[PDB]
Amino acid sequence: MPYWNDLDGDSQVLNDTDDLVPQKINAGQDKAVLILRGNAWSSHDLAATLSGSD
Amino acid sequence: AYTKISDVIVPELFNPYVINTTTQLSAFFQSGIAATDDELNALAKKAGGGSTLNMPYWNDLDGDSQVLNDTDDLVPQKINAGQDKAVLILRGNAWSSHDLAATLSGSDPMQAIGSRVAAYWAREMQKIVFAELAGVFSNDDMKDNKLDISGTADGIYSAETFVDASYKLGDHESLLTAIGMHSATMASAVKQDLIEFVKDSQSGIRFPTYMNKRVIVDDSMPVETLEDGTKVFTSYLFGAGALGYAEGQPEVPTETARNALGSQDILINRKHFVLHPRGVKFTENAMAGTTPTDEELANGANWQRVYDPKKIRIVQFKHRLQA
Amino acid sequence: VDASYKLGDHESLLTAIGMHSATMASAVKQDLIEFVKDSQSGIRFPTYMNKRVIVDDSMPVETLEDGTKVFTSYLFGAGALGYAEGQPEVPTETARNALGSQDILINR
Amino acid sequence: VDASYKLGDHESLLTAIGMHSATMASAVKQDLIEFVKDSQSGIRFPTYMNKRVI
Repeated sequence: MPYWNDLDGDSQVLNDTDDLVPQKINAGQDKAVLILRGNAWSSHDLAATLSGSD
Repeated sequence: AYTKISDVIVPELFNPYVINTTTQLSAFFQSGIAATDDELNALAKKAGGGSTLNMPYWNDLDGDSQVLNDTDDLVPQKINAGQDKAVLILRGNAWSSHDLAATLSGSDPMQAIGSRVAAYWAREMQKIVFAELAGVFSNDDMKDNKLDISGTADGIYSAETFVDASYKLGDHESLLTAIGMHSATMASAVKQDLIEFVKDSQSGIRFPTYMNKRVIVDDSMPVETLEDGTKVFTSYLFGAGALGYAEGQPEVPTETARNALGSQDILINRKHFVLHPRGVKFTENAMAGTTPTDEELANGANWQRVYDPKKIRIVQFKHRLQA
Repeated sequence: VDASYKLGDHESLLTAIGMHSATMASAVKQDLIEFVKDSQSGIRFPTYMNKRVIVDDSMPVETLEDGTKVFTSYLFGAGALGYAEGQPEVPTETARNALGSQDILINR
Repeated sequence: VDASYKLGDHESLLTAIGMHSATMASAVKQDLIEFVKDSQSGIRFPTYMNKRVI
């Protein structure tokens, strides 16, 4: 899980002494869970033919 | 390490796409001007620390046209277009993230990253102009003829005070197109009034519409607090058609550079543009710099107008909400 | 509108609304809540203001004294949250059995 | 509205509406029940709201 936070842009100014720099902002964890699911069909010929012709 | 017309950095084939994409994704437009005349593309060529430029009215007019006869010959002639001084501003930044955001967008962002930056400067223009007007037009005694209030205990902003504020220009009409709004107000409105969701034409989907005018939603509005429950809102009414702006151009529009000790790289833009109402004149006082001034300092005080009354063209009214 | 401010740094980012049936009963009882066919293609989704609403009866519910009902109705319209596919192998299998006479499908 | 939402989960499943004559008399008096040729072709059938009425 990275944060790119889209564009992010802002202003500053162009002056005699200074120069722009991008930002960083306190990168933390990221936190997620990959999950696993799946099941069967109680079907008789139920699903196949009962669902129809084709 | 990829196609990356930015990290293989073709400055051509890129920058014009950027600016154009900015113009016709952004809105406004219109409302204000789009693709201002060569005049301002000329005085936009390259100038220096102002003040700004002039920037005529447009036209010429007169009064009288005297009684031409024998003698008392013509008189070549009278004017009344002298100044309207304004600001030229300079902006820019890098891109926040690494090449992480840049090509995280994808492989060949010939369009993509361009669209990105474009939408960005769109929002920019939005904020700068909006805060600019708000900083100046309302606070002085010179503009008072363009503001209405009521706004004590009596009024809902529906169907009527909209008429008054609409006609506070008594000569000119059907010059109202855009309408500035605070969210809560349009909430009251979409409750009571008929404000209507209309895809206008071809193509694209869509915007809200009150009447005949194309409304502009904005987050930032000055909001006061008076005792007893009251909240007074601004929501400028202009849709003049228009304001104006000209770009100019800096040096080195886009520069691809990286770093070493850390893992990053940086993209940069730094464009100049010139935008302001005409409209009031920008004086020089109480400001550091330069140039530009600032956001704040571009607001807080010290502007001065000369026309006066008509062909400004903007109005505001502070109305009580729906109580 | 208050909660519509409540997005911390954000306003005018809203998208949808989570809801329970009773509230939207109050809604389409009183207010204008629009029947919108806008997005393509079909009819339709209930629309409060420029925005879809996701309605399902399964929600939380509270109970106070005086037998009164607090409702939840998440208001987010973030745009967005996210999910990435991933895949196993053997997307779909065909199989049958001996004693109990059928054939079954599985996907996972 | 109440009877309409007595199904709290499911909605936009209401299409036909059964009616007694006297009721729709009261309705066409007060309410907006509106005569609409709708499908193509043929004319026509009453309508309360998007629902066809019977």
